[PDB]
Amino acid sequence: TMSLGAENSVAYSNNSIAIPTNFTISVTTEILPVSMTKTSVDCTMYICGD
Amino acid sequence: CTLKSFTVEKGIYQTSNFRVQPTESIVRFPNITNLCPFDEVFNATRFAS
Ligand SMILES: *[C@@H]1O[C@H](CO)[C@@H](O)[C@H](O)[C@H]1NC(C)=O
Ligand SMILES: *[C@@H]1O[C@H](CO)[C@@H](O)[C@H](O)[C@H]1NC(C)=O
Repeated sequence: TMSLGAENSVAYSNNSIAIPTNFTISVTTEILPVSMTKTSVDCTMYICGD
Repeated sequence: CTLKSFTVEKGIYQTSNFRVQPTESIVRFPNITNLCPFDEVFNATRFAS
């Protein structure tokens, strides 16, 4: 069976805040297509070749 | 003649493609074929009755 992840458990309260004391720069990536190949077709030489 | 009009506008147009004319007619066949020895029939010295 697929595991959705390590069951975590967050400890909510009503008088408790959790403030980070350190940070981290993190160069991610993202990849995107922009254009595809530019084809063309001539009817007479495809259907009726010679 | 490809736009079927009389005016054309500033641009590039993909007309027909060019291919030089195929004119002649070639019929090549293996010359390995040999003549059947019918000479033995027609040039036979004596025919049957
Ligand atoms: C937090 O919640 C509990 C449960 O209702 C309550 O008794 C308590 O008074 C709350 N905290 C404050 C600061 O009111
Ligand atoms: C913050 O984190 C970096 C590495 O993650 C560490 O070198 C640095 O000492 C940390 N600073 C503090 C104040 O914890």
